[PDB]
Amino acid sequence: SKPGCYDNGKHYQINQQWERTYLGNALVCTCYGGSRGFNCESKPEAEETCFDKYTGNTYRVGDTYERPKDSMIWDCTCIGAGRGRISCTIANR
Amino acid sequence: STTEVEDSKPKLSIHFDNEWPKED
Repeated sequence: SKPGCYDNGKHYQINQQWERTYLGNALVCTCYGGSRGFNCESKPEAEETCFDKYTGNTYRVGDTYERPKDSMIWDCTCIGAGRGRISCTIANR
Repeated sequence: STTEVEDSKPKLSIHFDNEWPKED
């Protein structure tokens, strides 16, 4: 046993951080060495975008679109705020 | 006009834990 938190893939120094993806999101982990394991945290991307699973189309952070839903029509807007969220609002015309 | 906001992926924190591959 050698002092050095080893990740499920590569070994890094004590309290060292590294970029690793989980299922589909890139989270940077912070090893602790030992039974403390390592904690991952969502990393800040560069191509912030907003995807609409309602029409299967993609938009960029700071864009808007009009799509119907539930016998109605929602003017969903694409946001980001250093993250990447999708705000959906109603707008029956 | 009725706001809703279903968000997307507000941050993400895991806690992967695994022992060392040794002691056979």
